[PDB]
Amino acid sequence: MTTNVGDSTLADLLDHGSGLPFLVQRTVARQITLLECVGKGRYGEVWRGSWQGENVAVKIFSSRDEKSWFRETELYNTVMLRHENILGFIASDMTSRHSTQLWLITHYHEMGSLYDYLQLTTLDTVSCLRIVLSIASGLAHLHIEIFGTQGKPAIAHRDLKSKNILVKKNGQCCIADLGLAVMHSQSTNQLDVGNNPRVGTKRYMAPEVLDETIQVDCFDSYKRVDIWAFGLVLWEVARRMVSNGIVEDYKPPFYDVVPNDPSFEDMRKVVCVDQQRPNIPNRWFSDPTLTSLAKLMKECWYQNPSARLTALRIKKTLTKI
Amino acid sequence: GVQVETISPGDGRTFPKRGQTCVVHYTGMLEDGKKFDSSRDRNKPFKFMLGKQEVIRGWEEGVAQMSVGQRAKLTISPDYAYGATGHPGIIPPHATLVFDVELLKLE
Ligand SMILES: c1ccc2c(-c3coc4cc(-c5ccc(N6CCNCC6)cc5)cnc34)ccnc2c1
Ligand SMILES: [F-]
Repeated sequence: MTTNVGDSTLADLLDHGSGLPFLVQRTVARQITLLECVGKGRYGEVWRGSWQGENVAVKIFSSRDEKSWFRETELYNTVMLRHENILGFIASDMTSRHSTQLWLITHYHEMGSLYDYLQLTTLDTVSCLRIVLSIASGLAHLHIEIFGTQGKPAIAHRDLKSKNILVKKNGQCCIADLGLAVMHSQSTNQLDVGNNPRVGTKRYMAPEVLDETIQVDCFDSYKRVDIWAFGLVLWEVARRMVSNGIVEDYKPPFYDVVPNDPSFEDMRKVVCVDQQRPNIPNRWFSDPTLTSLAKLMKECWYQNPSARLTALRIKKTLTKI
Repeated sequence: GVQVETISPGDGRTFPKRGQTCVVHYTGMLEDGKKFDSSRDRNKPFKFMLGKQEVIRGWEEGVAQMSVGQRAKLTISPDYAYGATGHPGIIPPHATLVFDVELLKLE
């Protein structure tokens, strides 16, 4: 074998910020061998890489999205964010050759995003609850503030969607992409919004965002945007659960009323002017699991943001199902 | 560029060459004394290959002037370190760096 005495795995180097030690981040980054391109978009590219035979995910940002790479790198390096349902951060690096390249290295999840997973596979009661409860547990971990040295401030994602949720090998999910995140500390009540010209996904935008009525100086408003988007993700997942031999094809939220890559006015007319919500199929109430999920979606879609459930309330309900 | 202040001498004969792996113990500090990284705190030596650009330029040119067993003080200038961008959340822009590095062995 190619193993020599003193070789360390990634798990050994990570045991120590959320990822590797600072100087170790640069060494591991520039020893990664890119293998296959698994994503490409306005954000940049996502590559499956390899460090010492171990799979890793490498997000190579575009020059227009440098502020998202800054926020996610700053967040992961300053806040201890290690959780089963949050994407595991490994390292962040920048190179001045090939002009500049910005790299974010995370765990690699071969199943891909929840968006891709739901299009190929159907679910049962066990796999649906595992997916849905994991997202709630990761979102609740982000929203709740933990005190102490190993603690974390309250965090809101602000771009939660099935494409930003990865399916792990054990069937659970993890939340990714913290470039639009905001922070809040209860000790000083300060809100950290950041500096990023990136806008959220319009299809998942909450009503208070589309009519510009959201209270931008209140951290609770950003958490309730996540709950709205989470409810739409619940609607995507529950469609793929089989009950009585019936299942729905995968469809994005509002597939039947807006086109692909919708505009602000497309969403504002559907969500705000017409007050439309995704339709709940009637066959779901013949199944106790989808009945509980249907009840949770409607409680994420209240026009009044304060009426929506909390991420912690959703996890407790899913734990009892 | 990079200032090398010797703390304890090495053998004075074995200096790192291109391709060799440098096994070091280090403690990184800002010029205000704030420590941001230390291999000593975790009792795990740090390894890197000279000439592969796996560390900052000040580390390469600084460790290349040390002998095995030497403990040196490396004061790295921003242009030899992380420059104007730095590292978000660890290294501020235009940060002058102070490294307590001991070259343990070469492989
Ligand atoms: C947001 C979302 C993911 C990430 C990731 C990331 C971590 O792990 C990842 C795995 C994939 C992937 C997707 C599809 C397939 N395919 C699809 C077709 N069928 C076979 C599997 C494989 C891998 C993508 N991104 C990441 C890294 C950094 N920032 C992100 C921000
Ligand atoms: F999307």
